[PDB]
Amino acid sequence: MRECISIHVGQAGVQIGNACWELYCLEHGIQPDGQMPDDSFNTFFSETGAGKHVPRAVFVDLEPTVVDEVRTGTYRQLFHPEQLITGKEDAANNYARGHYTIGKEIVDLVLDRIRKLADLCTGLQGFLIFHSFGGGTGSGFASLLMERLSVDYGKKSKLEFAIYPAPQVSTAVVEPYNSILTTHTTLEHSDCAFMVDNEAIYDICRRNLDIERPTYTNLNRLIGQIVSSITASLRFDGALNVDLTEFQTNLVPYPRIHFPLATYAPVISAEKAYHEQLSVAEITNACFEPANQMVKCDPRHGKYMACCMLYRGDVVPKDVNAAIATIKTKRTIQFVDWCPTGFKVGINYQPPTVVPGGDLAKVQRAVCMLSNTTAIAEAWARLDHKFDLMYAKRAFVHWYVGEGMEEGEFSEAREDLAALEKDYEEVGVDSV
Amino acid sequence: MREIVHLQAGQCGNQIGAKFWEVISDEHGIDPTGTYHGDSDLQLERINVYYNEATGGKYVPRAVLVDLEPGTMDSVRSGPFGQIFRPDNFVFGQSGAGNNWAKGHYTEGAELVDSVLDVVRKEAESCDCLQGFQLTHSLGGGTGSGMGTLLISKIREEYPDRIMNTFSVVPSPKVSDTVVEPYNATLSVHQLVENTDETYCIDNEALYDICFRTLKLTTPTYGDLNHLVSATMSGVTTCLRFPGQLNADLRKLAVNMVPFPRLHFFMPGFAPLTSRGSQQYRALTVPELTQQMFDAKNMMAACDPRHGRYLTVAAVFRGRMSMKEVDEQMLNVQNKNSSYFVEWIPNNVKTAVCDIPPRGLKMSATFIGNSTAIQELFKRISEQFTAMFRRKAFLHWYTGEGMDEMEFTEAESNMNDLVSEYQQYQD
Amino acid sequence: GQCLLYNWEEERATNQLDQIPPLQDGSESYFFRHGHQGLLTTQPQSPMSSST
Amino acid sequence: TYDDHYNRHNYNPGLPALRTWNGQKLLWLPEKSDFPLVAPPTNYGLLEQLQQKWLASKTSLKESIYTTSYPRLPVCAMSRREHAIPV
Ligand SMILES: Nc1nc2c(ncn2[C@@H]2O[C@H](COP(=O)(O)OP(=O)(O)OP(=O)(O)O)[C@@H](O)[C@H]2O)c(=O)[nH]1
Ligand SMILES: Nc1nc2c(ncn2[C@@H]2O[C@H](COP(=O)(O)OP(=O)(O)O)[C@@H](O)[C@H]2O)c(=O)[nH]1
Ligand SMILES: [Mg+2]
Repeated sequence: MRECISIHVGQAGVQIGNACWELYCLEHGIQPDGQMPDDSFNTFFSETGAGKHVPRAVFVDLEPTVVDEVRTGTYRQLFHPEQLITGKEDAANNYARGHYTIGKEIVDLVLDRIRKLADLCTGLQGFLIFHSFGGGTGSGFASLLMERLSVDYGKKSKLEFAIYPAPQVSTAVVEPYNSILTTHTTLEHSDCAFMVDNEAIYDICRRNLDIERPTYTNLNRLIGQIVSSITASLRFDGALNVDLTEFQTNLVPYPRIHFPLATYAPVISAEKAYHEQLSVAEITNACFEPANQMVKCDPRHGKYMACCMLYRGDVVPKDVNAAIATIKTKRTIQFVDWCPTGFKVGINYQPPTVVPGGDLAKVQRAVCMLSNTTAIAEAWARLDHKFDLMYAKRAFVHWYVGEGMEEGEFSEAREDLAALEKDYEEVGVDSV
Repeated sequence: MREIVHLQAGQCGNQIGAKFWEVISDEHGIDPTGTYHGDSDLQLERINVYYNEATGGKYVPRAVLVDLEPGTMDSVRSGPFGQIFRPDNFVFGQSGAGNNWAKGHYTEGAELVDSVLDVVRKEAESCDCLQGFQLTHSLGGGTGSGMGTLLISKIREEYPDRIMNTFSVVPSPKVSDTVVEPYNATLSVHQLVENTDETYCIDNEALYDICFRTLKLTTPTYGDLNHLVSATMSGVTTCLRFPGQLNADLRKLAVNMVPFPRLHFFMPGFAPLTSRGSQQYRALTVPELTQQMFDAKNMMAACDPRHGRYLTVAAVFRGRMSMKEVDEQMLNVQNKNSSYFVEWIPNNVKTAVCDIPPRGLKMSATFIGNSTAIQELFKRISEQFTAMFRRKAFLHWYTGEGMDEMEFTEAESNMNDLVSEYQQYQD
Repeated sequence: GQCLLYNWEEERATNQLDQIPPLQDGSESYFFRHGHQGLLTTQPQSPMSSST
Repeated sequence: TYDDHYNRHNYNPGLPALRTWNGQKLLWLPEKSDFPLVAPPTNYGLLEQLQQKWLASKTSLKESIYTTSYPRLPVCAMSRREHAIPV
């Protein structure tokens, strides 16, 4: 039976895990202690002998504090004590710490736990990995774990949900280094990536949800909504059930092109929802507006390559069809020459549930979009500009060389992502 | 005696297949338990064409349900007619195809086809005189377009004489729900042409047009679409099941309908489509059927027959009627629309009559048509195929499976050669 | 469809023929996912004609 | 914060259930992003655990480890011996 394994690494990974596992327990109806007081429920929660279910996730962080918070929270009796792994010292915004000297102490322990989890599961659909490019742990440990995971399981899909550093705001200063040098792992040992920044979701929450002062949990609930919308087709029934492999094939044209764009709709509050009538046409029109991307880039300056639409609830194929036809009859939205058909529709029946104290209103229907498109080339163009502007003066390099990595890989990484954006320009070229 | 084996693959074929077994269980009067609760004798005389005898007055469908993912097998088991299907008839895989034609046809379908071949051989040996095989699947999936089109290659080698027809679901150009869709179809059409006696190309778009206009339902779900496909599935085989004034079978039309084994693609239609609101106000005669079935808006495929020439036409009538204006209206449509027929085949209309009506309707009719306009749909795939292929996009999924590059070229060469010689038969 | 708009003819024609959710179901699509009962076999309570 | 959100389920009795307008502050006046609940703080058994861990130190606990390790067992905890040979 289909099973997905969660690989949450870093402080961000642990927090998104908190939100997503809260939503999973709620939607399946699981008590926080671990008891059950159509749906599949086996894909995430695994039975034990005493009639108690244990989540299929691994939380790894090189600082013990954030994991200890969950160890002393409400869900202390839900996660397996072996599942959550800690380190005494962190990487502290250093790829070299996260990759070359600190990770190797606990790599084998993490791999043993993952091996046990894979032996418990029968049919593993794939590995969903949550991390961030900025953090030392979230970059380095994810990179080494992914490169070992690739040789351990050659055919298992390895999906990434990653927090990209924002275009303007930053929680640190040395992050362009780590975001640049995690690209080799995320380019060759990956299948699809789901880069998000915090700035765009800040804007979307301020603008539509009316919460003027969002905090991190306001983002984490939205990310949990994203992942539940993704895996609803594994969880429940529907007319058109879709799978991880289904959308990997319908979303990756070339091996170097595996960075779709995340988008969610409708994202509004109760006062909005009570008087605004939500139709499939309106939600699909909102999901295409550039003011509704999770990442800071305008698709109007890029070109769409492929789209996965995931509808859920009281959704009807005919109004989906009218929505898609209306979307296609637009000069403003553009598609490449070699993709005459570029939509994959998946349908689920169970409407999205609501976390108490949340922000989204109770909606009958929901949609999610995963858009592989070329407008994200500018994001790494800005990243390359800032990386060169700092590396030209050899700033902060002594930390890395002292931790024990060599310096030619700096230029190697810069050349790598320059080649990436060159290939994206190649694809953006049209054969007219 | 004259038995029919229904092959069932993929999310598509499993759903309409369950829908098809729902319709014919109603007509023959079986409850979902398995007992015969019909009234007439003629309901139960030739039940053994689809149904296999079981102890205790039970009847089991003689169908083989396959899917590379186990989720649908729980769903069909959880349907209305869910318990009627034999647990051994469920053969299922753990990993889905990913809309990948290559994965279902060579990678993982290879290990499972022996399990499907096992049950079919026992299925074949159970019936005394099998009339042929029947398969419902999707040309745009990964299982039916993939592994299913592989099963066709094996059984045809195993059973040459028997007649097999595919109630396949073609993609529409106006609406699609898969980016890699032209890859599997172009890799599917190359296989059906080689070994298939006649093919009923079903379009999902025209069905939505039908329920919007002809039936004017506000929210027809997929189940209604499967019913109209299920209606056609029973309509073709009715003269086999029941007595008629002039009977027919799957060979009586397949022999009568194809002048050349290459030209085997068909366009199936259903006659009595009237809205629920004005059922009591409807008049039911031969003329209004003929005006209904030959209209292009009634059609279930995405080609306008006015843009092509009708080569051959087969129509099977359901309902106790007599033949005189049944024969006369076929002449009226022939001489009036003389331009829309080809001239080297005189009297190109084939009629067949069965005595029994369906439940709740005194009359039915099913139209099976070979037209030039079916060639237009194939060119629409090639225009989509070449544009994606010229950039070699989405190809490493197929490349990384051990496939070569030339199979994309030969399949393109085949159907281009098909529409080349199909076009010369228009002129 | 008490309001007269957008196929209110058919809506009021089958106002009660289709609307029977027994207060547990909260979605007509989920209730009628299998297919609409009242289609092409109106008053479906007539057996086969025994006349040959 | 984690205790406020995940442990407490945002349990703020003083906060109103819904939001309304404010006139001059052109906003929706209630806002859960500020005005936390400041109830009894984040607590659990660790206080008493540490209190016992250091209270059970200064005792005149002369005794052999044998006698402090092997007491008289309850008659309730004896084995029931379900599976046995004779009738
Ligand atoms: N959306 C979101 N982003 C987060 C969250 N927590 C951390 N981040 C991101 O994570 C980045 C910093 O990495 P951290 O997780 O704090 O540190 P680390 O990954 O463990 O690496 P080290 O600091 O070396 O231990 C910041 O730039 C944030 O953008 C969160 O709860 N939600
Ligand atoms: N008409 C009709 N089409 C269906 C039904 N179920 C699925 N489909 C079509 O099947 C296609 C997807 O098939 P898929 O599951 O990928 O087939 P598989 O990969 O071979 O198992 C979609 O484009 C749907 O339009 C149905 O019940 N009726
Ligand atoms: Mg950290």
